Amino acid sequence: DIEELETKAVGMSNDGRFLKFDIEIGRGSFKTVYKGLDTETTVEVAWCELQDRKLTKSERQRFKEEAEMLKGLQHPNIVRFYDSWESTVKGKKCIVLVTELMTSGTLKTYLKRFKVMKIKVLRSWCRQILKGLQFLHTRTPPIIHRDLKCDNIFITGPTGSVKIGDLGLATLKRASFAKAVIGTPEFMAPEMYEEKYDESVDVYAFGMCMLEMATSEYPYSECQNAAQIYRRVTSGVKPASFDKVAIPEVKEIIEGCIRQNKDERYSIKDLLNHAFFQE
Ligand SMILES: COc1ccc(OC)c2[nH]c(=O)c(CCNC(=O)c3ccccc3I)cc12
Repeated sequence: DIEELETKAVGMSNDGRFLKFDIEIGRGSFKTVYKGLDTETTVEVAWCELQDRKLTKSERQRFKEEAEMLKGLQHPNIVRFYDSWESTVKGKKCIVLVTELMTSGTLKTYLKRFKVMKIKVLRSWCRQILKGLQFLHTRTPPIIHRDLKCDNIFITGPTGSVKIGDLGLATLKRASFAKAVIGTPEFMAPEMYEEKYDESVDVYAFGMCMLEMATSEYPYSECQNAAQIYRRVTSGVKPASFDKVAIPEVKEIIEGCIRQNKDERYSIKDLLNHAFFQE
């Protein structure tokens, strides 16, 4: 039986396999994450509650389909996905995901704490992300992340590896939607503003992640809103921070990755083959 010495169980999956605990693990955007338990296995999981929002019919179906496909997936540099379903308690409805639990939190958090990365760490972590992306891209059908950022790359441990999270949630990003000016303005790949993407959207995102890691700032901080950024991205204007990359080989890789024309970008295969990533 579950002892509730400090923490009460406050929710369950339909079959009661998964339990939610009233310990919040983290908050970001349109989700809160709780400590959970897989009672089959006695293994702690993340109980992620996505903000109550009305989804369109298409969004609901895209998501349930993509979720299914995540279910079996196991790779060192991917955060495992277990299940998801609609949930309510009192007056609040939400989507729950149960996933592997990453208690060391995000790359973003780390980069906020440690503003100078060692080349060795940048090399090894960027490589892991690429292995992750390559695993996704080679599923059947291929899984494209579509919203990769430091905010959804997770560290296993201060000296551990990284794992890509946020799998499948891009389906609920309203990339083509008008949106409120709040928080730091975001960019995306040129073609992604109109959702005409393929695997190369992840390459662009990867390059921007690498840039952020190398410079320790979010690209395009010189812009006040996402409209300004849009105009730059879709006109080939790089973020100021590009010019602050100290190390020639890193700058080259980033440059290969963040090209305006998606067809001109490095492939993942290229990148894993590159001297920089070949020790
Ligand atoms: C969401 O915000 C946080 C803030 C802080 C965290 O740790 C301090 C988090 N740890 C997690 O395991 C998680 C959940 C990780 N799981 C995933 O990202 C994931 C993986 C596959 C499919 C879907 C997903 I919301 C979130 C988290």
